[PDB]
Amino acid sequence: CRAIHCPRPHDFENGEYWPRSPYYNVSDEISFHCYDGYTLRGSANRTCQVNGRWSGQTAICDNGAGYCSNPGIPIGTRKVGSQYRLEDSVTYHCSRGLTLRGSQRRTCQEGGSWSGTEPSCQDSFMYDTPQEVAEAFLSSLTETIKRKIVLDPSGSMNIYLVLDGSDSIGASNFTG
Amino acid sequence: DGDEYFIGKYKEKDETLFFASYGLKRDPCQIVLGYKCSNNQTHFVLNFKTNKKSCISAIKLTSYPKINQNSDLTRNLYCQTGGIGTDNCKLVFKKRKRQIAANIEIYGIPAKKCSFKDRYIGADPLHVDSYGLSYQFDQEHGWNLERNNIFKDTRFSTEVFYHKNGLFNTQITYLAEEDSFSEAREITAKDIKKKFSIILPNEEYKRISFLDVYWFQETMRKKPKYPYIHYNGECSNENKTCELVFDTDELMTYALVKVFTNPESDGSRLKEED
Ligand SMILES: *[C@@H]1O[C@H](CO)[C@@H](O[C@@H]2O[C@H](CO)[C@@H](O[C@@H]3O[C@H](CO)[C@@H](O)[C@H](O)[C@@H]3O)[C@H](O)[C@H]2NC(C)=O)[C@H](O)[C@H]1NC(C)=O
Ligand SMILES: *[C@@H]1O[C@H](CO)[C@@H](O[C@@H]2O[C@H](CO)[C@@H](O[C@@H]3O[C@H](CO)[C@@H](O)[C@H](O)[C@@H]3O)[C@H](O)[C@H]2NC(C)=O)[C@H](O)[C@H]1NC(C)=O
Ligand SMILES: *[C@@H]1O[C@H](CO[C@@H]2O[C@H](CO)[C@@H](O[C@@H]3O[C@H](CO)[C@@H](O)[C@H](O)[C@@H]3O)[C@H](O)[C@H]2NC(C)=O)[C@@H](O)[C@H](O)[C@H]1NC(C)=O
Ligand SMILES: *[C@@H]1O[C@H](CO)[C@@H](O)[C@H](O)[C@H]1NC(C)=O
Ligand SMILES: *[C@@H]1O[C@H](CO)[C@@H](O)[C@H](O)[C@H]1NC(C)=O
Repeated sequence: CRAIHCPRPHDFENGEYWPRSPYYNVSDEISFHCYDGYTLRGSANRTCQVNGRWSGQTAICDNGAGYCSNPGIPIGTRKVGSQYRLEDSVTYHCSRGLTLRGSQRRTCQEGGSWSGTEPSCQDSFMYDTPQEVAEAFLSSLTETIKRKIVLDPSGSMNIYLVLDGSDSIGASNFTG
Repeated sequence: DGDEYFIGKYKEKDETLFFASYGLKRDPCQIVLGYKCSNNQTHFVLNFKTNKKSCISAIKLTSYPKINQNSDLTRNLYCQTGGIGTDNCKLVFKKRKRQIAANIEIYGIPAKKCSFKDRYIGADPLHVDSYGLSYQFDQEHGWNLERNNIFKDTRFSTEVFYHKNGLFNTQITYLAEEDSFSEAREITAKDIKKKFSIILPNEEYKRISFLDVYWFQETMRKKPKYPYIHYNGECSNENKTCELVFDTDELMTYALVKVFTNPESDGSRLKEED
């Protein structure tokens, strides 16, 4: 069982990160700095905890001269496609040992957004803590005010709860 | 076709302050020519400000795709700070899950002749008000009537408040058919304070019978706090000059007043109601 290290930035376009190391330890901190004329969006001071992800939002340097904005270049994932106009798509993929979770390709929408979720580089040991899972489930399912689940007027919703009877646990009638 | 939301009156002989297309699903916008945004699920705010010697005259926002909802049920566009007649306003518009794009054009006119008397009056104001709607009367007493096709609100008894195309409108109190329109007055931004009054002639053929007020005001919320407009004293035949004071919870930006005169009027108008 190997010591917990932290994914190295496969690239940080239009800026720099301080410091640069072949591998990052636990609780190591990086300062993300932008070049001139590029505005930062995300966490600059980022330290990555025992979960394996850096604290805060991904740091992006943007110039703001397109239809949609820079989707960011997450840590360990490298971006192909510098065109941010409409109908333009970018590709994301991970380095050795990392698996991509998100959108393999994001296409700029006519609303001004990208079609899909922000990709990330994940490993086998990494797990999502229950608290952020609940937060994301609430954010996706509900609308913050408190919170509420709105629907179309004079309309209802349907839920399809699907379980797996695989030969892994399947014990005592789905205990829990 | 698109959903067109209007603040003020369009003029064909003027120029536009700027024109930009905004992706409402972008987070955040693109700062075009140096103007800031604030975009949320339920709100879109443009902190526009111009560097020219001119005053804003109108604002028009076109939302796509077109969604079949009446625009007179509630209010969508409003300049939170400033407004029409100023050089800058914090323009707030509330979005929907279907609207994904917007196209904002803003018009300004030279600050020298910064007046709106030439566009809110029309050809014949006798039958048609500023809203462009015809006047309707009742034969019970030969007086005016009420309209129920726009956004209205009430606070106290016999209080009239109308909101259409960014215009806030009130009538004090009622108008007869035989009355003849005399003239109108305007109030500029430089003459506007927290509290102010007016003086009007009330002699010979200039006997005051009915007044109407149209204005542009700011909001601190989606639901506005209407100004407390009340008449002071009695506009009787003895006092030659009648006056009216205004008390404002929120600062006004523009004010227009129309004067209706009838020598045969008794100076008081109120229905047989309690
Ligand atoms: C980040 O963490 C690593 C590992 O925790 C630090 O490496 C330090 O030096 C060696 C080189 O890998 C580590 O390995 C061990 O060193 C002993 C000598 O004490 C040697 O017999 C073996 O090579 C053994 O594997 C060592 O654990 C580690 N030092 C300490 C105190 O744990 C590295 O310095 C950390 N910082 C950076 C910027 O990399
Ligand atoms: C969605 O985003 C919009 C902005 O795009 C949020 O509207 C803004 O909400 C803040 C806080 O509720 C308002 O600030 C207020 O400022 C006054 C100034 O004195 C202060 O007294 C209040 O206590 C409050 O802090 C701000 O005015 C408001 N802007 C507009 C244009 O309405 C909205 O709250 C967001 N909705 C969320 C996060 O659910
Ligand atoms: C035309 O004027 C009407 C009278 O003016 C108001 O009332 C008095 C006079 O009746 C004015 O002077 C006051 O007189 C008091 C004695 O009765 C003094 O004690 C007092 O200090 C003051 O000098 C007064 O200034 C004036 N205003 C008010 C608020 O009282 C008025 O009744 C009519 O409404 C007005 N016509 C209009 C406004 O159309
Ligand atoms: C980031 O951290 C460094 C030291 O850890 C600090 O000097 C700097 O001000 C921080 N940047 C911020 C808070 O934006
Ligand atoms: C699981 O359920 C079946 C029938 O529903 C029952 O026969 C069995 O005893 C249950 N297992 C338990 C209680 O551990």
